[PDB]
Amino acid sequence: LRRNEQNGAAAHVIAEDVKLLQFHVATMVDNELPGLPRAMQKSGRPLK
Amino acid sequence: KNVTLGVPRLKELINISKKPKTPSLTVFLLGQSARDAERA
Amino acid sequence: ESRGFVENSYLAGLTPTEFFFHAMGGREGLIDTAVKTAETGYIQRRLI
Amino acid sequence: DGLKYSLATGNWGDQKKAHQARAGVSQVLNRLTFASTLSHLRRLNSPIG
Amino acid sequence: FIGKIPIMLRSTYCLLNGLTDRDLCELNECPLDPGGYFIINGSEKVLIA
DNA sequence: GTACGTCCGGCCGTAAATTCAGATCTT
RNA sequence: UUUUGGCAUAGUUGC
DNA sequence: AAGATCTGAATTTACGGGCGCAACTATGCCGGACGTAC
Repeated sequence: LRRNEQNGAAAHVIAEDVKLLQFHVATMVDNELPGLPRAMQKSGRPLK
Repeated sequence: KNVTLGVPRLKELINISKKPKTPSLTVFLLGQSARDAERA
Repeated sequence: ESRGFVENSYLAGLTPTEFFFHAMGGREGLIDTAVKTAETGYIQRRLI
Repeated sequence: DGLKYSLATGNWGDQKKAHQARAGVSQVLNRLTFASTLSHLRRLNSPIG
Repeated sequence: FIGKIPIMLRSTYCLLNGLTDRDLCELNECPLDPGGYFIINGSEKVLIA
């Protein structure tokens, strides 16, 4: 997202980046909530 | 009769619950109905 | 004897039906021991 | 490998979906005494469900 | 070829099928061993019913 | 030319939310 | 000349 | 008087918890891409 704003990229991809960043921080503090699916570590195991 | 006791009842007493398993009223009588089975 | 009144003493030994009903009776002792251990500490830790 | 893993770990179902897989079906055989081996081989497990 | 299937010991396709106790001793296999388990990575695995 | 092979990219208790009867306003 | 260590699981078992 | 509104009071999903510790075991996260050798 930083290089998007440095380039001045499009808005829809920036919104998708904000969406994914929101999901990543939310599952970094709390990888359990009645929202998006859980985060896995690419090894078929949820993150703590 | 059959009344809940033991650790379920102790649970409910400490875990104060709106739904007793066996709620009851040990209700007493004072007139002649206390001794008269018919009036009781 | 049909509904599980065993009439022999342990000295005399139980019959097959009597033995099976006695095993059924002792199974509840084992299970309620297990659930007592399951509730060990929980009430106590809540109280303390 | 697919059978092998499932028998090596006892997780049954899709390997990648092992989060919701039934576990403990396959167990290392208990070789402590012959009676224990026979008892383990003739064993039934009732899941909670 | 499509893969490899683990073989329960002393089944109809294990090499110890219908072998006399002498031959089991020659292969260093206990004739009283009941079988009914798989060998996965050398570990004896039994499937609980 | 061919393949390999190994180095890089993908239960129960709250608690919120939905529907029904006074009440002041509106008419 | 003074080190040492996988983490999270799943199963089994003791009181 | 009538109404519409409309604002406080009865019914449905939905997290979120779920014995002290011991002891032992056994198992675990690729496929394109690029070169080099033969």
